[PDB]
Amino acid sequence: STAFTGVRDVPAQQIVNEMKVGWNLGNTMDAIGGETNWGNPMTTHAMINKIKEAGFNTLRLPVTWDGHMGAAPEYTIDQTWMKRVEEIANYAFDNDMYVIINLHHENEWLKPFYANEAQVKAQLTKVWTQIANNFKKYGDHLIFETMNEPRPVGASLQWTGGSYENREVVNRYNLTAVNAIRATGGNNATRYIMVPTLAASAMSTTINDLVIPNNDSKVIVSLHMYSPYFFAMDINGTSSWGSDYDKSSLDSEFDAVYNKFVKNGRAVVIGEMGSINKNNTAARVTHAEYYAKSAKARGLTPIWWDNGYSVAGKAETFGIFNRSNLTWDAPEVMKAFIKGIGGSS
Amino acid sequence: STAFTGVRDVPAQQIVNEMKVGWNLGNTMDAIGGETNWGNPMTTHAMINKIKEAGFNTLRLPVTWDGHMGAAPEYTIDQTWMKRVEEIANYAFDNDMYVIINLHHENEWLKPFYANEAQVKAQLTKVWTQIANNFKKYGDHLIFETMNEPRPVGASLQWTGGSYENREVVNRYNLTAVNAIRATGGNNATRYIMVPTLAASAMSTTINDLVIPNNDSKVIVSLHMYSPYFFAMDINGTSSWGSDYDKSSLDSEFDAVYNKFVKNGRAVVIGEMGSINKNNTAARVTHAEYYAKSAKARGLTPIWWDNGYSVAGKAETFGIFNRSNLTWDAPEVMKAFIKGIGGSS
Amino acid sequence: STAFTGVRDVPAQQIVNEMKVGWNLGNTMDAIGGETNWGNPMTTHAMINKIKEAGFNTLRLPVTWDGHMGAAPEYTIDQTWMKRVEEIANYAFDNDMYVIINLHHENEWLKPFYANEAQVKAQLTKVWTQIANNFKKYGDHLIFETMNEPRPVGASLQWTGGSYENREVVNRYNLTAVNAIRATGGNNATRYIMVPTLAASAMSTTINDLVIPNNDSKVIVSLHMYSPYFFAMDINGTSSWGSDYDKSSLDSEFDAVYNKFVKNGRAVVIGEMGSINKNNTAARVTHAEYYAKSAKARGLTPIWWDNGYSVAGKAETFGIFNRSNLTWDAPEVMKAFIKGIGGSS
Amino acid sequence: TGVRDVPAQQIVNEMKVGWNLGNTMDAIGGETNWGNPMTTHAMINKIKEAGFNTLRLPVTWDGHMGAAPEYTIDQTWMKRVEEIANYAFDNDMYVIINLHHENEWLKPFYANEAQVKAQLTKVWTQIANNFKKYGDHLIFETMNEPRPVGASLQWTGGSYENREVVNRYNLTAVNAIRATGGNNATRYIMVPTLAASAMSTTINDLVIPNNDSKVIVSLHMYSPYFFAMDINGTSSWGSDYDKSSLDSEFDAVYNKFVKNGRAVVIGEMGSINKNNTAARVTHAEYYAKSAKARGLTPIWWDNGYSVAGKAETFGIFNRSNLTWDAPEVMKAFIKGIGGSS
Amino acid sequence: SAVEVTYAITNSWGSGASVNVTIKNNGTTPINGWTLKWTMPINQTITNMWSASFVASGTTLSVTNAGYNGTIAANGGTQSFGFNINYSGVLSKPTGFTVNGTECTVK
Amino acid sequence: SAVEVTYAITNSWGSGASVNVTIKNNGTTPINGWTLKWTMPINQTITNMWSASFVASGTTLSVTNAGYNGTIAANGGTQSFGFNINYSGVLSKPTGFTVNGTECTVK
Amino acid sequence: SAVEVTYAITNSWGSGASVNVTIKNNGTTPINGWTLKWTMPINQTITNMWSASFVASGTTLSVTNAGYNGTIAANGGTQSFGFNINYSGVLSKPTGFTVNGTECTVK
Amino acid sequence: SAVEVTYAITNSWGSGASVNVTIKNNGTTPINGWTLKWTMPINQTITNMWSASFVASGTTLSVTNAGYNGTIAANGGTQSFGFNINYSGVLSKPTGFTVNGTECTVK
Repeated sequence: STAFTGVRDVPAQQIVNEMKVGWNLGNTMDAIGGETNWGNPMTTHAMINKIKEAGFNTLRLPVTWDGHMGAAPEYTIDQTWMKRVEEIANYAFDNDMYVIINLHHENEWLKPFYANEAQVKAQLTKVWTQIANNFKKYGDHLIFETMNEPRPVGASLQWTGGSYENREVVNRYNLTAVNAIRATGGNNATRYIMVPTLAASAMSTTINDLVIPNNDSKVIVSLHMYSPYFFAMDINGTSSWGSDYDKSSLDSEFDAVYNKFVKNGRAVVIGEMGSINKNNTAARVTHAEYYAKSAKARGLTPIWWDNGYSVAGKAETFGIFNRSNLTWDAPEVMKAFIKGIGGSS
Repeated sequence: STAFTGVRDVPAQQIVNEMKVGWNLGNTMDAIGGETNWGNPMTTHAMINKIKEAGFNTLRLPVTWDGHMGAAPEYTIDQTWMKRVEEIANYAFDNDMYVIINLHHENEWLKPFYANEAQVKAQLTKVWTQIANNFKKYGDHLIFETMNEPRPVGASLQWTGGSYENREVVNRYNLTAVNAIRATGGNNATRYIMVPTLAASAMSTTINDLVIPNNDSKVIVSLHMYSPYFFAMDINGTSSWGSDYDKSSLDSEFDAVYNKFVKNGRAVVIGEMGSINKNNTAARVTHAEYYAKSAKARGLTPIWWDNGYSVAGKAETFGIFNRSNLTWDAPEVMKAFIKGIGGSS
Repeated sequence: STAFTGVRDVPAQQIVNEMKVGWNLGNTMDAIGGETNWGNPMTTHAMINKIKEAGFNTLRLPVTWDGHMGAAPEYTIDQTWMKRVEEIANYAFDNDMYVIINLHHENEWLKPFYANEAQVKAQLTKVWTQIANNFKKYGDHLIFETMNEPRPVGASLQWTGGSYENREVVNRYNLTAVNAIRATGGNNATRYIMVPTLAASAMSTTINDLVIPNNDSKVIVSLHMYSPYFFAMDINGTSSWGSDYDKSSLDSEFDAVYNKFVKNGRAVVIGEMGSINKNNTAARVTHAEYYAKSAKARGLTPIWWDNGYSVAGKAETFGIFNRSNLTWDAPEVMKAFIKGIGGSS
Repeated sequence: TGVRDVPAQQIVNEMKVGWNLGNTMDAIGGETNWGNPMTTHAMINKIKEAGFNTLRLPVTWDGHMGAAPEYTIDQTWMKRVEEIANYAFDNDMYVIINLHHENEWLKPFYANEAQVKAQLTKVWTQIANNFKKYGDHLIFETMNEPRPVGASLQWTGGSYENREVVNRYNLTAVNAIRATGGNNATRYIMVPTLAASAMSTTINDLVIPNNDSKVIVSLHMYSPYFFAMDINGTSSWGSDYDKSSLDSEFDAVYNKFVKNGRAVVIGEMGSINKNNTAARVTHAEYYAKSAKARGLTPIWWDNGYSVAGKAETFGIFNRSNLTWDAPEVMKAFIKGIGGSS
Repeated sequence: SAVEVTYAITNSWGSGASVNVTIKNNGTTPINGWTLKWTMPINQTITNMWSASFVASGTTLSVTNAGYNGTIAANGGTQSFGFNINYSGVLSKPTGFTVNGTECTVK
Repeated sequence: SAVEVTYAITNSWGSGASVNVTIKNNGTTPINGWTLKWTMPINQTITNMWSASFVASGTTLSVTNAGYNGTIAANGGTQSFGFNINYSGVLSKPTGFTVNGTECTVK
Repeated sequence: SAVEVTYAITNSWGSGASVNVTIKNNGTTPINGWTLKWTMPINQTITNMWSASFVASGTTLSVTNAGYNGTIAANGGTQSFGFNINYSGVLSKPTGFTVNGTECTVK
Repeated sequence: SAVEVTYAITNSWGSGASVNVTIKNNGTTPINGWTLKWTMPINQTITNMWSASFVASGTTLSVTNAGYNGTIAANGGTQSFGFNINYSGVLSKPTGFTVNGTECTVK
């Protein structure tokens, strides 16, 4: 098991290299109301076995804590919920993987405005203190991700970089979260931690205004890049991907990240990406394999967003693994993604 | 007149500030087959006077030299053509403006490939030696732009960042052109010079790989940013502009330029931008004004591409000035653009 | 009291600014064989009151732990010794001062060589874990200094930059010490920490090769600068100081530190400095005042080495405060030093 | 030949190690006025043979030029400098030509700046025009040791005013050279810090004219002072402290300049004759290899004066009979530099 | 607020004055491309400005950086500009400012 | 010459005033660790200062940067600090300033 | 070409060998995120690789940087990696390489 | 120590060979101005070297960086150079290497 290996002092880039390529347990512990509330069955050790066997070395374990915790001042987290998170993490540690645990759909309380800052910081400190204490013994194969996509509420603002106020307060929250984790001591003082830009966006505005808490070299940047938008995410967008233009645009998106962070020794994980099912397997294969090698060529480790929903022609169909069957719904997409990542053997 | 005011040793950013905002004499000296061959009338002093009066302090004077020069080894430029270019420039210096002279539609000979390098450099050297020598006495209000949009030919490559080969050779061409200018001495040794990224693109790939000839502090980056593409340039693209998303995205495009260049002391001119006429004056006014002020807030001087073609509902209709009439075809857009720029008095 | 004020997240430069100017309780808890073994009286609260009253805002409290701890694996530190250090620190906290606690004369175990590295790290970790654990509740007015003057022993190496090996292992020790401190959690996860170059030397070799543990923005550099050597330290060196050359030379020493660290946002404390008594009060006054203003102009906070030995004409007579009388043996030197520092009121 | 476009560091590597024709064209009152014979092609031939690939050719132009506005330099003087440079070019060596003892007119204060700049511009335009035809083996050094006059200030970093004005003069000089165009547009150029000092104060306040990538820093480092220069200083060199301390002087230059791609030439250095040959041998060899390990090319100051026990006795070459007065010191210096074959 | 504005009178002559404005960023994030907005007191007109440019609409004033001073560094960084005004009445100062949308403390 | 000092009054209350000082460097060389000195007018005492520290000796007032703001960038860089004074008679401003020995222009 | 590849044998033991590859960029533009491609002689198989990772497809070999060594600096910069192979027969070397699409010189 | 040297044979032609050397720094501290020393096997002679220079003294070979490649970056940084040798008998490799006094591992 990779659960209790202690904590190294290597550069974060090395950790990101070993994380290699990842798979998200999406719409699960992050689902509002509970693990199976969004149509996924209860997670099993056998499922995670298949993830490892396919060639994924990282499990991102998104978790929504809102709805499982009491009120201020303690915001006490339901102990059975906490233990369930720890149990799933060990499915992956048994497979010698990396695990990332975050706070996910916390937008009801995690508001990036000066007016909210004091109360949000108080809750964020309480939340991270409890999670960190629970996982204190785990070694550097356990990575904490301080927040998911913190941003100002509102449909019109979803794909924006927010205001300077928003970006400043996100930076303040990341520092609060990191300090809360590290103050618990032990392995939490030295483990690697991912922090997002506002909305985990890779756009110039948000990557340029990111401030790394304490300049801590153990900190990794968290970005979500469902690129290119129209092919990957939009049910009404093109079903085709493969032109020289497509390849060039994708490269350039990763080039921004490489020049701002990686080439300066700041490691970066693309914690979410992927494409939906538009009955276009050949195109998704081409895209998946190119994305993987182009991202990897820039020192980036990408993590597929798998929400367990794979129906052709429906929006949000990012699922590629069949959890009930223990088979792959999109075997060709999965294999191409893994194929583009390559390896050291 | 600002023609013969000598050359200062001020920061290039100060020069860019004084350029302030600009207008392109498009589809004119850049036109294949002659000044009036692409539908514009003979250029007059009266026209330029109207440009200055409107609030523009820079004239970009794009010139296509191919078609006006002999073959190797001297590639002698027709003196009548050279002198007409200079005459037009003086229309502007008479109005105390800045003038940018470039090489424009040179794609037939200017090929950014290792195989073409030796011959292209030889031609580039001869071309710039002649231009520089002709304009040698002019002071720092004359700026040379080494090339327009150097890029590999091919429809499918139009909006790409080229190959590493292409970007390396574009960098080699910029140095060749800069050295050719500087080798003539006098004011050419110290005047400010603009150099483009590949395709003059602002995308991450091209701005990241730009190399400033000799680290020359008097060099200014040239970018062309018809943003956002769909509103501004695409005839089948939206004719609305002004949402929270629209503003955020434009800010972000400028933020990448600010972070890479401006904030590090490297000045930047947006030598071409603008919107076509989709019978959408209100949207265009909103866009033009916000573009100006967002660009300016990041130290950028934008220059409108006016090709004299302003027909509603047609592609490429960037024209806003009516040259035959000495009036404006798009008075509202023009005035909004200038208003967005502001001033010091 | 400044003992328990909590821990801020301000830049280290601001902490260094508030530290302002310091005084060492030298040849005391750092003395081999215990607090009074090198001829100083038992330290009292009244002594420290006088230090504060004279205008000093930092007490550097150097401690030699070797001689007060058991063997491997635990290296258990004597509890009486630990609590006496704490008692003395509170003399200063009662005066609203900053206090620095280090490891001082540890050369019999703390050896910067590859061959000693594993065992030294293990002992360093146990030592800092114990010290940090004892002082956990104390706020940001308590600063830990990880080591004093780690270096190869051997007379010929005394004023050298050591070998690359030595400098490499020193950086490794600093990281080990910092992680040990932070791993105890609480305020220790966030307090400010001083780390030395090899031998705490400001020479180019050693400052150029310093590596900040984890790039931690809470880390401050520790330098010892008894400059200029011949005037300040050599009983056989000149008794005079104040030429334009003297001033320029001292300026240049600080300039090296300013350009390496301070101007890049890395704060620096000169944890030891001063001059011996060559019966040259006027020269020591000129030097002390100039040192203080020259250092402060480069953002540096200086700390006088006071070993309680002030006899005119003897080597190592850095003492300026008379502990037994509670008066100043060198009142003019002390006042000039304080005067040179200035203030905000 | 022509002017290559290579990294300034490559130029400096190729310069390799140098020798100054000191107290010669820099001597007040003319070439032979300070006790050296008229320079000959044979002398420079021997310099090359010993292993030096660079001749620094210091020139004092004050005394050889007319009044404002043109400050016309005497043609015979200009021609003589060129003649000597060609002795070196014939040997495929690098040559550095500077302005040397110009202190009577070249003053780094705001009050003098307008006059000095006017003259600097005229002087460099002329030198640059005369020497334009030569390729990248000819390097211009804009000034020697510009500094405020006064003995008490000799080993200081001057005032901020002084360092600012030195930077202004370097810009003026580089622009004057560049403006003549041709080979002078791309030639490599050395610029000094104030007093050509390597101290923190002066290296930290140096501003490269236009950030020009063809600019190389000029430093003079007669280190360590007491051994190398001070007639009353120690005659011994070679302890661990000596070595570490010299390393650290070069480490300051490496970290500020070389590491960041800004090339550096130590235009002057050396030791006087204290009847201490073995010590000077140890110093010379260690100096050369320590400097080279930080990317630096050292150039020996040879003033043709080698009398044991006297101040300022840096001379190692015997110009009268074409032998070395200090054969062992010379050979150790060259040996410490090493090579590629 | 983590951003402080200092609005000061360099000189005044009854009918006109010279103003210096210092913006200080005490927050953690640099302000990359600052803009400063405020309401001028009535009966004041800006004649000319340096180290920045402006757009005036009635008493509403929007000032933009001059590119070279566009970034206000975090943790106490400043940038400053200045301008002359003509005025009548008492020489009063603005009561608030916003920098890139963030309300400032007037110091 | 190439360094300008802007000495401006933020607020005043008859017995005292608040001052903001901006130092601008228009020369080519950054000022690495600025200090600023002037002659204090007869009737004035500095009660406290921020973003800098000072030493008062006779009529002489010596101000030193606060480290984080110690470098004044070339080609128009600025750094600023402020202080409170107490005064009587007419509020006068110093008539000369020196920054690291360099005589300043006063704006 | 301005890009040089040095493909060298560190050690060989009859049935396997250790290879070291050094890529040199003599051009003016840094290579930001290098990839190296070549065709590998048959009867050679890469067993493990350090400081880089690879995709093998038949004899087609695509090698990617390890992030921390992703940029090959201009004007003579290098980056290196190594790997072990198993092989039968005569040990031979690839004779052509491309780096980010640019054909390299083999030294 | 944490410094590794890879001494590899690029090519050989019976009476001589071309060698590539890669120095890799796995420590925490950059090596600022590297030098590499080894004991030269008998009957080998370096005929020329690139990206570095050398001094041969007895059995000892001392190699010095070429300035532009003088810093070996920490945490896996490399720098490389090469040279040609003439040799007779068996082509053997140096046994030990030291870089700035630190004994290296031979990969």
